[PDB]
Amino acid sequence: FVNQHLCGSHLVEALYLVCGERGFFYTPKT
Amino acid sequence: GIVEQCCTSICSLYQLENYCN
Repeated sequence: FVNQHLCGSHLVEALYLVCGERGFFYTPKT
Repeated sequence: GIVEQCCTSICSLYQLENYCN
C-alpha cells in the first residue's frame, strides 16, 4: 500500500507529488 | 516507454526524477 501502479490521469500524479518545484513533463506517447 | 510502464508494469522513483526536468 506504499507502492501501487497509478493509471490514467493519476499516473502524472505520483510525479507532481514527488516532483514539487522541479516539476515534470509527462509523456503519454513516447 | 517510461510513462506507459507505470500502469501495467512498474514506475521507478529515479525515473520520477527523470520525468522531472
